[PDB]
Amino acid sequence: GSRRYDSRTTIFSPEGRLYQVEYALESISHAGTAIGIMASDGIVLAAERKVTSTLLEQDTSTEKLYKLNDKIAVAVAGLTADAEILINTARIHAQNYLKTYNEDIPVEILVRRLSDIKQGYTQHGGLRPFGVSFIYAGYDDRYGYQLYTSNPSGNYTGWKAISVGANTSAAQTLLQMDYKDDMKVDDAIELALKTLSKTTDSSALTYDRLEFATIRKEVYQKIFKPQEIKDILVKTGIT
Amino acid sequence: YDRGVSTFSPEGRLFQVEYSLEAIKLGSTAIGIATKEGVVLGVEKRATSPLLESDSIEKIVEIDRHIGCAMSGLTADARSMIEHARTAAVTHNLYYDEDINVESLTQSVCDLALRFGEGLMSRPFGVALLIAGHDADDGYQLFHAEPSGTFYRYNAKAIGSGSEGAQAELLNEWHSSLTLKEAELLVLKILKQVMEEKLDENNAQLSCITKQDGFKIYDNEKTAELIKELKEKEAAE
Amino acid sequence: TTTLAFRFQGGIIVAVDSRATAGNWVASQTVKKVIEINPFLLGTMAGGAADCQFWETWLGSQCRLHELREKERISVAAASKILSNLVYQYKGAGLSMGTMICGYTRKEGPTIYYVDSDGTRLKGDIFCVGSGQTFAYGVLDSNYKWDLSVEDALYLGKRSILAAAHRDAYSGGSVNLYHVTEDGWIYHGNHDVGELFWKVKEEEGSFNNV
Amino acid sequence: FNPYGDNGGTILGIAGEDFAVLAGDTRNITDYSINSRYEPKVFDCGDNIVMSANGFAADGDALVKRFKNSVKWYHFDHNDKKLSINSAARNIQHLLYGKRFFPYYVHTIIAGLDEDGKGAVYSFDPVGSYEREQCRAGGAAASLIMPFLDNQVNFKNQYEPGTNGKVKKPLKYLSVEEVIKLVRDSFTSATERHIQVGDGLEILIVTKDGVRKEFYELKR
Amino acid sequence: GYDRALSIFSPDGHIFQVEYALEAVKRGTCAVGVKGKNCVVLGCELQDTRITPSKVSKIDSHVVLSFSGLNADSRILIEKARVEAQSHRLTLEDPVTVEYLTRYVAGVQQRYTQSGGVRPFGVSTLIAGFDPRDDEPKLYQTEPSGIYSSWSAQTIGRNSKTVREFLEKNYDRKEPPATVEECVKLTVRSLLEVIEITVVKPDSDIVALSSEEINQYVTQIEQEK
Amino acid sequence: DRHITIFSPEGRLYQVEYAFKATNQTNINSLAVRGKDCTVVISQKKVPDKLLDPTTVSYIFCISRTIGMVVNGPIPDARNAALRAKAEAAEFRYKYGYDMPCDVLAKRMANLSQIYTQRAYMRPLGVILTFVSVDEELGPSIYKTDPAGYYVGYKATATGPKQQEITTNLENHFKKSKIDHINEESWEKVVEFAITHMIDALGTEFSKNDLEVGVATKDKFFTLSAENIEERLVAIAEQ
Amino acid sequence: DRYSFSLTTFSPSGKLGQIDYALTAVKQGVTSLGIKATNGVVIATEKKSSSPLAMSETLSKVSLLTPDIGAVYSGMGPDYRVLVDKSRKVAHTSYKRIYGEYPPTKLLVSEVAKIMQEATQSGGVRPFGVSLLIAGHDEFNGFSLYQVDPSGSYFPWKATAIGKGSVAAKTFLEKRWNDELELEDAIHIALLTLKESVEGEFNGDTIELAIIGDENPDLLGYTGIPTDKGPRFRKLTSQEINDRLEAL
Amino acid sequence: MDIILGIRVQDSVILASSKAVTRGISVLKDSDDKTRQLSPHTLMSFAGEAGDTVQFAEYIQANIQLYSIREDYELSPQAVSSFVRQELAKSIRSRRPYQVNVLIGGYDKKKNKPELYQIDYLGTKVELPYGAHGYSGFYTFSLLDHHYRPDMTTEEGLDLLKLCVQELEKRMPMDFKGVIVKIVDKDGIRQVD
Amino acid sequence: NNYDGDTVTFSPTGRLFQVEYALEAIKQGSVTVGLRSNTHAVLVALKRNADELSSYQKKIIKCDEHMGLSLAGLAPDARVLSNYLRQQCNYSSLVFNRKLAVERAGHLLCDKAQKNTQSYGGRPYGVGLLIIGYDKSGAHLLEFQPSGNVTELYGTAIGARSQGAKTYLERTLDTFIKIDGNPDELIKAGVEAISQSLRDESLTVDNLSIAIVGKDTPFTIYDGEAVAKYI
Repeated sequence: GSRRYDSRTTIFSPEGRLYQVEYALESISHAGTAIGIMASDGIVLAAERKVTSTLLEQDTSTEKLYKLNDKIAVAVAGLTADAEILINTARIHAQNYLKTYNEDIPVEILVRRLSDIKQGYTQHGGLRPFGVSFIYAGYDDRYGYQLYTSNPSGNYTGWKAISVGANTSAAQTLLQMDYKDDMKVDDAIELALKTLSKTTDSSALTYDRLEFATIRKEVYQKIFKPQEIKDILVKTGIT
Repeated sequence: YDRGVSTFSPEGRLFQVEYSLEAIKLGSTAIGIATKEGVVLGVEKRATSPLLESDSIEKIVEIDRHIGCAMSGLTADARSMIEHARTAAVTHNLYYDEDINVESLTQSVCDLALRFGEGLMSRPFGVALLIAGHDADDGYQLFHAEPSGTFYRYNAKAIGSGSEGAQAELLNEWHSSLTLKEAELLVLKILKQVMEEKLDENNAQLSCITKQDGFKIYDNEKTAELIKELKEKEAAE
Repeated sequence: TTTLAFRFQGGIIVAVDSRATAGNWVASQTVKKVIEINPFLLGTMAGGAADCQFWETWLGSQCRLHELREKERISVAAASKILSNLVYQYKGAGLSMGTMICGYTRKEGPTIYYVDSDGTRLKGDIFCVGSGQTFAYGVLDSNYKWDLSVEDALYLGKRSILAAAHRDAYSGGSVNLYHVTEDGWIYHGNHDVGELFWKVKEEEGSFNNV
Repeated sequence: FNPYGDNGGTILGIAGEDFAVLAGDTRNITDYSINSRYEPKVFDCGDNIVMSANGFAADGDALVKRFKNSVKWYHFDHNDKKLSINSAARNIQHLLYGKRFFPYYVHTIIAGLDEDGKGAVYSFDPVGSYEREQCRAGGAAASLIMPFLDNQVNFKNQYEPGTNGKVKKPLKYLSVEEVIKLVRDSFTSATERHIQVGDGLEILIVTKDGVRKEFYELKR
Repeated sequence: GYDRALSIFSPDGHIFQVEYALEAVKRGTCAVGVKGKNCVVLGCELQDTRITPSKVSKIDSHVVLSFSGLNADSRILIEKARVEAQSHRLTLEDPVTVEYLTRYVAGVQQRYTQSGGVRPFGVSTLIAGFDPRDDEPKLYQTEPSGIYSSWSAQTIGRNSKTVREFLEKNYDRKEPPATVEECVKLTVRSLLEVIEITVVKPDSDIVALSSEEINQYVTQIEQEK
Repeated sequence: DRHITIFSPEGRLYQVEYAFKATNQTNINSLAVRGKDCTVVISQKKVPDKLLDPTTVSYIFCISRTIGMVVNGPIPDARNAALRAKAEAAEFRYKYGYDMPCDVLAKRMANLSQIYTQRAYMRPLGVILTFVSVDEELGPSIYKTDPAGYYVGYKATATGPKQQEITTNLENHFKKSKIDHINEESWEKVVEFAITHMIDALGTEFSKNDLEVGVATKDKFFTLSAENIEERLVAIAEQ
Repeated sequence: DRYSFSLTTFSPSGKLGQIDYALTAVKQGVTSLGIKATNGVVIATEKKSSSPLAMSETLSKVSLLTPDIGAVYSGMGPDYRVLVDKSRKVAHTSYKRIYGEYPPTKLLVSEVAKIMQEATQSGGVRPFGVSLLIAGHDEFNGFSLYQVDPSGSYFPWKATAIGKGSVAAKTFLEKRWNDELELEDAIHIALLTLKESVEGEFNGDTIELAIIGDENPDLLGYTGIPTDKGPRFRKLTSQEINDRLEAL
Repeated sequence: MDIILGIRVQDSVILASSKAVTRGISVLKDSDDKTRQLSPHTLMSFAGEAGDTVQFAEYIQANIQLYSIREDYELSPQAVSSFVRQELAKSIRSRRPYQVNVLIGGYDKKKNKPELYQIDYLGTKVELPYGAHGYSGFYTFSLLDHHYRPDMTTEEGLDLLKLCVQELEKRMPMDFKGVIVKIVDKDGIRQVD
Repeated sequence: NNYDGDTVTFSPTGRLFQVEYALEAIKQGSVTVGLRSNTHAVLVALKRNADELSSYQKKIIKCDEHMGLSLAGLAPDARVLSNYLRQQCNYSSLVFNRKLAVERAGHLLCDKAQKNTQSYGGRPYGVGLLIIGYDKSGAHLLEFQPSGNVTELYGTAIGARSQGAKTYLERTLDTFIKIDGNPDELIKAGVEAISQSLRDESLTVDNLSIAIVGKDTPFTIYDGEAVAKYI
């Protein structure tokens, strides 16, 4: 039968590791760096675009950052098509929760459900895992601003500042070096862009290679237009 | 994984059944002795640490008032088998207003065993059962139920890692005129022999089935009294 | 038909009639309207006989499986909820049931749950069910006490069934008495309602109209 | 469409101390027409169990067929062990209640010996409630048959003649021959007064010695 | 659907996937449990602490689950256990016993060792609590195989061999720790043999200790050694 | 990768290529040509076993009143395709109220072939299908379908081991005539042309038993009996 | 079907091998290109004949998906044909039947990308061996040009090329493209870019070109609804292509 | 029929529910509590078809308890009433509707506000200062419309409830065997007379 | 051997190795003899015990008073097939009120067994059966093999060393086929046949079981002291 061709995803190695999860994580280590920083007054999301050309519409490409609802955004590293599948599921879940309770979904509930979807593919069904890591930025009235990450295993963790993708050891080193709990969103914007600039493997960080977003106080949720990215890059002295 | 779970060896045996039998050789010893007065079951409670509460191990279980089971091997697999057996016994009482025979229950469990494959459970059970009981048709009966889905009635049987030595001693020392007290002490004797630990009321557990009161597991105090009695009488053997 | 159960210091009395009818025809005088679910649980058949008998015997099976799994007697609350959930799953399918689940456990003490085809589940001290229930209530509410003797409680049960048998044509035949104790239920025998009627009529002097 | 009909017929189970009788008339009717004068309704089901499922005859036939099959399967999976009358009664309850929502429209009686060797009669409603009884009539003329048997077997309402109603007439052993005589007279009176009560009476007698069959002609 | 027999016997009669699930447990972060006479104490050694809560999850108000191994798999077991606890409380009239819940979770793990197309859970759990009208503390372990057993003290995960040898030296099976302070001190001592502490007490009295209390124990231990 | 329809590192589907090899197993050549208002199919018939009933040996199928199909490749897969095509055509007429066009049927069968190229559990059929009709709108039509799920219309076509020799001779004829069709008013002369051209290409004379001939006209598709082929062959001998 | 498992899996280096192999199939395909102007989009491809006897007119490499959205491909033609059928159906069932409106280009591209992604993860299927260029117009976003790859990743482009010649073509398009380019200039540049990659014969029979442009009320087929727009998609005839090539 | 009444005062919600249970000809019980605590600060009372009411209320209670365990958090009375409304609105379209009318009284500890929601078996939800189901409103709303003040203390609310109950006892022909009274406030749920 | 991994694979010579290995299961099983006359059919089975303390495993299963079988090999497969045969006989009785012909029962088993040889995921049965019955065409004996081959025979033996008994039956056919009045002499012929398959073992009231069916002889199993007459 077909047993010959089954690669047997969802098996343990002798070390008790899930090899498809480890290899999907390797895949994500080649994706464009994304950074989340939780300020006192908000959250910054920043991401590097790996695909670049003069002929790309950077003004309409929106491949790294997505709104999940009015209060929650994600940054993506990895396979954008898999991410779009999961993002659509999360959007539906948030609206189902609002329909049921007439309240906006708590950020952790959304993150947990999407992480559980990712876990399922590691345990049953014989399919490959989703090759995406997310950073979730959100606000809710229970914990306020919250920053989460999740990976192909369906593990999720809360962070004050976090990086996913290529340069994350360097990024987390620089974030440990410069992060402070008191820092404002305008401080965190600088820290994010300085970390991307110091971690990018390109020659220089430029507004076409960037996506940027903020969640700040109601809560407003801004994806930066490229001119705003120019403004912020000159304001930070990076361009 | 190369080979499908349902395949025969060239010798005409199912590989996964054979390997399940290899799993049972690793299990802790269970011993059954049938007598005209009752069936005794004893088990080695192979505690892995002193912080383990030996009283939670529960390798002997009631299947019905006059039917008990001792397990050896992958004892987590036994819980499904015992759930099925208990359901069968209760369902039989529901449908016929009478107790299930011990043999019909053993068959019900053995019918479960080869229902594994693909396209059903993924594998055989890794556990052997000694099924002891009483019924009015055939009296005190002991059965060995095996992951092959075969069973035999036994006068006495040992299963698990001690089984070959214990069974050789059962071949020596079983006889039809054994009293239940003699079966109790013979079980304790052979456990003590094949157990690596010193036999005591914490390392081992006993039970019997008698028609007057059914299946009961012996408390540690009674077992310690019997182990003392064995230690006394061993002076003359 | 008439069935009753009441709590007292001695536990629970269950009293039932044995009449069965088909229109005006008396089909049987000797129906057992108490189902002995197990040595510790009783149920009372007052709906359709088949539904009560079948499902309370199955309830006994579920109690036995629970005891084997959990190594403990099932609660009367648990048994009555198992039954009421089953009956509710067939709501509108046309089950006909009206039963007191009676038992006495250490955690709960003597407990009665009324259970209905409609899915009602009521705990209570006293219940009377069937076409004669109002006559039984009339005696029982007039005469019930918690401190009543066991023999007085059995007599009160018998007299309430007798009152129904006198007035309700569909009740009678004989009285079956049960006494639920912590140690289990005790059957206190069968009492023919005609013998009982003429006895009480002379000894008590009641039914002067007859 | 009505999936039910009435085929008439009357049946009578009597438990003795060491025997059981199950009797039935042999006429099959539809409305005012005779379908058959000898269509037997009382069957030896094996294991010295006799059965009759009176009412809608297609459901009665189906239930008897299924019970006989249950007996065969019980033998297959119990090494031809005898089925107890009590276990047969429980199994028949399960057969009937499996049709709870489209019932077998029959009153069933089974008869046999209990494991003490005493006569046993069990009666079942269409839905499967059942009771061990000393006696049960079923079908169209049950009301014509049973009061007389209550009077003659159980001496109901009979008092010891000199005692002016103080002392009951004492119960005593009826032989199977005395029971058969009472059954014959009861069915003869029902034949006189009920238009459905048949052209013949078939009696199955269960004893330690097995099942024996007696037939008596009724009028018409 | 996908039905591949993933858990199968090897020729020596082992089930490699269950052994490798145990390797996943052994790599997983520690969990420690110490049962006293009147409480069970559970402990563990740029993250946002508020939203990286205790690994000790309530399954119901009276019973608590810790785990070692794959965190994501543990979320699945915890959700199933919570649902079963509420289901038992609904369909029957009582909260679950600790042993009933343990048996349910061990059954779930066992079933995933014998079911087509599924991996075994790379999880071991400690289940601690009190039965609803009982004051004997309970501390059970489950394993990927679906074995479960009761323990007086136990450790699972990374360092659990060393910590278990320490508990075997220092826990007295015939003189168990008599107060919450003694249980906590023993738990912290065992964890320092290489901090977060939950105390479980009767009547749904479950309390995470403050870090300032734990540091009090830690400094006392470091002063007495 | 060699065994199932997944990509090789070169992006090839080896099982599809090998299914093309199966199409020549029968060593039969077929030829189709368009007239002004007919389409003709010629196929070789090779019946070496004297015990065969030659009337049962055919690779030409009547799919509908109007559509013929000739198959190159083993007869079991040919009969599979023929049955499916017949069912599709009848179902189309039922659903849509008009006779299925030859090009639409060829598209549908090509899509089924593509499914076999994309789903691992079904092998390709080892057949090349040539559909012929006179379409109500397009007129005389030849559409040829292959194991890749490719199909196209043809002015004329040949299939089989010697298809290059027949095709190059046809191409030279169209170069000689500067037309997209055979300029003859009646199908008998198109049959005689097609036979003559197959003879010239293969270098072999044909007996009436060595050929089978299908003709699509506006009214119907039909297959010639051996005696009608005799009449055409003697016409060639005398014309 | 016993192939319930994924045939595309991660290698130890994190590659999805089947997707890279599908991209190799695409890169060997016949060159296709797209150019967005201020006032339209051009998509163009070579029509390679399989035979001089084949009627290349019967094979449509450029397909209307909606009146205002067109697609072209490079790679496996049959996979493209099946994706076109699915895209058309999903444009109806997922959008037109709900909103009474044809989908915007980006949302239809998302639906196609979803279909392609599912072939990279669902049981028993290989990826599609095609890359698509999807050109469209919608009222709010205007003209759009997207590339969809076998992974189901998609990117908006100002201009791009796919297939065997895509490197030289993309370099030429970077030379030639600008923000002020009108559709006639884009067509001229498209024809130049294909000329440098066709296997010699270059004419309206060997080229397929379509535009998204002005509404074409003559193609609408009815009159009397002033709000009903004519289709913006239009395939150029071979004679229009020849007329432009003679003036090239 | 059953009486359930609710009054939201300044600091608390008062729920009052009739004690009678009647089957056919007889009052079986005179002490029945027609409420379930959904959460420490949320109480639901229910009225309607026998069996349906308790099956529904216990299903809701189990789901809210499960949510609280999963999140370690208490849903607002708003979220609870939305969930209950959704379950009732589903049931209307189901194969056997729950014929159950509920009042949900809760204290929102984030807003520090009492909230009273009335939900009919159709899933018609309305937040109200005071509420009733069936005929109880026909007799009580004119008293509440006349006397109710939003700033009432709990004690004034209870006195107004007493007037409503006295009016029901006077004019309503059934004997409902009085009411159980529960108060939901910042301290939780308590039973009162 | 790359070809023995499943039933759906032919070897290059057209063998089905999993079927052959399931036949090896039968060859490892203990001997059963079947033989018939015109009026009676007999089964004789040597049971094996696990050890001196075990019971002897049942070799013979009644289907009906008109039919029954004996097994060699994997006894749970014999239980499956016996239950299926019981269901088929039951269905024939319930629906047609006719006794199922033994030949048709055999073909029903053939068809059930063949499916496991033709499709993936199952396995062949590991058990050979000897079926005896009496019907309107008289006494019948069938041998079932889990290749699905069923053959009607006057006599045969299956299991280990069974070729000795088969040789004896071949040698004595013209005698035992005539034994129509005398079921005990047909049983004795079968017991003498099975003796030719014994190695270093003797027949006892413990290890020997017998069945017989025939004209007025409902299928009956003799075991224990009931076989002491025939030893």
